[PDB]
Amino acid sequence: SNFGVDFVIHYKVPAAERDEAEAGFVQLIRALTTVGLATEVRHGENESLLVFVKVASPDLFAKQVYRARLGDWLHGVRVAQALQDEPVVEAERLRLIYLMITKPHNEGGAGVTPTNAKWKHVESIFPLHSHSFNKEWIKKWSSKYTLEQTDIDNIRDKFGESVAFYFAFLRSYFRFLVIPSAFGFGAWLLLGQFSYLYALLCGLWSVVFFEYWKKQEVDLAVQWGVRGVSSIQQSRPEFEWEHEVKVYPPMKRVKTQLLQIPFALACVVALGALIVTCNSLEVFINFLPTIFLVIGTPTISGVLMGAAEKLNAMENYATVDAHDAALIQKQFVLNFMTSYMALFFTAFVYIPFGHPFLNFWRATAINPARISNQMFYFTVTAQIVNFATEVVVPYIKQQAFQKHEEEAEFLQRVREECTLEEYDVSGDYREMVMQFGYVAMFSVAWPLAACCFLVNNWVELRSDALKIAISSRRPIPWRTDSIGPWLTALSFLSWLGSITSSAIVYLCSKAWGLLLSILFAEHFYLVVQLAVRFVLSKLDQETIEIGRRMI
Amino acid sequence: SNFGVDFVIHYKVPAAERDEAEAGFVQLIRALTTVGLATEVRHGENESLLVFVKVASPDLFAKQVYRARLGDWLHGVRVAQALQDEPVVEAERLRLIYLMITKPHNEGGAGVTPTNAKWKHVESIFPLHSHSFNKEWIKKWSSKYTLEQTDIDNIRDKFGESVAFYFAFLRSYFRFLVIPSAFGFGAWLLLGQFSYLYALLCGLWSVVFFEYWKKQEVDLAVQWGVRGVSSIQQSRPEFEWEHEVKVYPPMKRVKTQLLQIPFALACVVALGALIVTCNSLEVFINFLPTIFLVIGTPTISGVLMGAAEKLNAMENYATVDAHDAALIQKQFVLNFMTSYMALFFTAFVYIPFGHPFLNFWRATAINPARISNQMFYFTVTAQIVNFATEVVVPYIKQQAFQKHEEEAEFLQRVREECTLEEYDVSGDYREMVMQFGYVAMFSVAWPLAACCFLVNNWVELRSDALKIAISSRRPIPWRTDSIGPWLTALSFLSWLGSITSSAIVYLCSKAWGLLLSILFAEHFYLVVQLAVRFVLSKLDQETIEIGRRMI
Ligand SMILES: [Ca+2]
Ligand SMILES: [Ca+2]
Ligand SMILES: [Ca+2]
Ligand SMILES: [Ca+2]
Repeated sequence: SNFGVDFVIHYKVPAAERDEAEAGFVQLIRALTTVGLATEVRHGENESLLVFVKVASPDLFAKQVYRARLGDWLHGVRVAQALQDEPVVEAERLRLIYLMITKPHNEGGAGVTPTNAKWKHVESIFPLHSHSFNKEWIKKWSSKYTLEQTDIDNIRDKFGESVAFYFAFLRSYFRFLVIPSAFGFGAWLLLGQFSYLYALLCGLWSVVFFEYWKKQEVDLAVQWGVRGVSSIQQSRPEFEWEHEVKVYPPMKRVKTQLLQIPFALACVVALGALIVTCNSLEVFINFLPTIFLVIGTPTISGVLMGAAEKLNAMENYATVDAHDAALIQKQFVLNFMTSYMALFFTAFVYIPFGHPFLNFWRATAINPARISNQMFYFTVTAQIVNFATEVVVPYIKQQAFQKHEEEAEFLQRVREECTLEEYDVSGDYREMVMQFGYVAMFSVAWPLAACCFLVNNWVELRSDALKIAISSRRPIPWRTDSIGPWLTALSFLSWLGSITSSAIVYLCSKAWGLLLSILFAEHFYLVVQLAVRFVLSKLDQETIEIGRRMI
Repeated sequence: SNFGVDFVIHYKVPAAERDEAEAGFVQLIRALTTVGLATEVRHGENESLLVFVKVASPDLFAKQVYRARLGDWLHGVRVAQALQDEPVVEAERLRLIYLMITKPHNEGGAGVTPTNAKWKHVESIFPLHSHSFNKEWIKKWSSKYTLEQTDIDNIRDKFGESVAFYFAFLRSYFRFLVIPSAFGFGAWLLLGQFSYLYALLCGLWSVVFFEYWKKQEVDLAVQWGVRGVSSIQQSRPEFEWEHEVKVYPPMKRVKTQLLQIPFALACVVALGALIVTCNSLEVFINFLPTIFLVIGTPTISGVLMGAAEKLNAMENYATVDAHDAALIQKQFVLNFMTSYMALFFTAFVYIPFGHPFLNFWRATAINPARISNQMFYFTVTAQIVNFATEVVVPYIKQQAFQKHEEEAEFLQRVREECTLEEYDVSGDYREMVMQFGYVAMFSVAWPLAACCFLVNNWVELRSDALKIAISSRRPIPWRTDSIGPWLTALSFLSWLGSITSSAIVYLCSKAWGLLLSILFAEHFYLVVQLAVRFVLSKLDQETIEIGRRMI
């Protein structure tokens, strides 16, 4: 197993800055020595000096643990000799050590942030995996049909909170996806296609699932003693300041943030042109559109994400949560557009009325079922893509790239692990949110399709684990209360689905009827939401003589 | 001034139960003597024995005050020697004395509840007014154009919390009513009648007023140290029990509460028949309808309120707040029906299409302006009624009914005051809520009418005070956090107004256009509410050598 190493620092050494590299190495060693953490130095591949750091003095660690617990007590998160009663878990120990490493000098730490400070040579600080535990976990989850709370608790203990919430949310989603599968099978087998009742049941299911997930999330947050952690604020190391606490004028912030609308219009035009020309080519040729979209989506998605990340970096945010919220909002907008605008133009444009490009295409040289059949590919193809780029090809690429002195195996393992990319949990949230959006606003067109989604989830709950198991390094533990801003996205998708399902039902099978159907669907959704929200709250002497003398 | 009397008990003595009356008198005297409160007995009119009770031992009162403060501290409401730092106010002293008088034996008091227990002879426990302070207050409020926070604070100190919230809410309503007056004057002078823009501004004003009132209510509640008082529960003395804490099966509760729908249908039919026959008589005769409605409204309102109160009494509620909420809900439903159904049938029935009663009326022997002109009377007449039954005629009736031994004036004052009816604050809330509903959902028909409402408020803020000043006895002080369930009624009225204003505008000046207008108005209202809610939230060694040896 591991040699007890608790953290590893890369500290690549450029050739042109040898004196600067030595000075930084000396400064880092001194800073790590003052805080009382034992360190060791070994060899490293590609002009790197891997250094291993672990805690040495138990008294200092216990004092830090007590101080952190008292600080949690002050802020209301939590309501020596107490360590035995409440044992230290690996996640909180790693979090405290990392915070001690990152915290600046003013707060008792030694700030070694790799970007803002003069420490321009360090690039990564990551822990080490437990191969035996990883193998045991993979074997255990591969022989169980359902997952109990013990497995989620073990994941929380060994990895933190964000991973635990992600897995709990995915498990709850898979558990409640069975009902839409049953209703879709029933509707497709008996009712047929474009059933209003199926749309109403889909809306009700979305509402009840969202409310129950909120309740279960609150329950889980209060169970683990983490509820209320989002109340406090964490200072972003990269947050610039211009005057004395650090202050930044809102004028620059709003001026930077108003730049988004140009980019939004530009991406709208860029995606719409491609969508309309693909549709024109398809209606002229009546395999090319599916292949073209499959090839084109990742190339444009990568550049869009890079541009969004750069734009968010240009903006200045005080706390980390605000920056993450902005990034998630931009990511959700871009992904929703690029994953739903094609279906929107195929449904609400092609069907109601069907030339300015058709004539040009002809000079170069209205089947209602188009919504259904295409959707088939638009699920299945996508599914296989989600099982092609995500899992097999990263491992193949890693293997191709891969293809004293008494512990060479450990050094080789560490060197291989260092080059691995850091895991981000936001992508899986995005994928699950888009799955829920598909189910909410488009399952009416193909009631059976929802069933297939269920199967995919039963793989994802394991497959993502494999992604953490091998194809990624151990993420830094963190504390969180909620999944994040994804609740707003889920609510918006549910409302949009309630609007869109009725319109799809009416159009696939004049104007005043459509308006009445939309109004009825929206009001029914609102009433059901109100009723479910109301119901779920209840689940949990002289005086005597004078009185006589009155007569 | 007063002789220091802190509470008065009536204790009427029926002739047929003289022995029982004497036994009850003795028991009450003993119970009041055990708790340590000094008592005195004097004469009383109409076979009554008025008894005056006041606190005697300062140590017991201070201990009770400290115990109550500690109990508040335990429940989170509040965050000897401390009494000097925080002086006792008259309201809290009266509340503590009344609680000591009412609390049963198990909790250290002497329960003298006049209804449930064997104490079947007592009927009232009321304090005494301060005539000099009342005159000074009336004179002060009659010479000021606007009211500062000091007057509201003084009212809170001298009367409690419910009166303070009522006056603050009425003042805020009067302050924000000026903007709709200005917009209505502008629309009537220039735009004309049935303006869509005026309806949109009315909706926006309603939304912003509701949100700002919620924020100001939270601020006021946290300012006076009362916020969170609604969290605790108060046991209702009349709550029956069937098994052992007291428990009551929900089966009886739901069986009793399902009886309401019969009554709702019965009152719907009863009011609708009268409304339709009055409308038929009016359209046949084209002064009788206005006079008939004015005479008929109080007679049917009284019996409806009596029936609702009896029905609520039949139901069993655990806590007092739930019973009050049910009573307010029934009162609001009945009053809204009886005050809006006439206008609803005049607007949404008479105009769109105009016999089954007309032919019968003929055998017995569509002007769009009807909405406007009638509304004139439907305001002004109502206003004069609100200034006829409320103020002048109660005083006239009281004067007509009205028309040792060294303090006969005090005894006469007490005897006159005892017969006065206890003040209820819910009626003024109901009236203000109905005024706001009129402004929200019908000001578009007559933009100028809102202006008149403003004037009425400038009288009510004083007139209601006069009602407390003379025509009523001092209410028992109480502690409350919010105005009550009236917030839900206000929100519902605002939403209904947003729906109704657009429909009125479209109808007074085909179907698909009406549906589109309704949809646009509702969505604009929702978007404005979301934006305002979002905005208002932001208002607030070896290691060195190895490194060198690497080269
Ligand atoms: Ca997948
Ligand atoms: Ca994934
Ligand atoms: Ca009045
Ligand atoms: Ca009044």
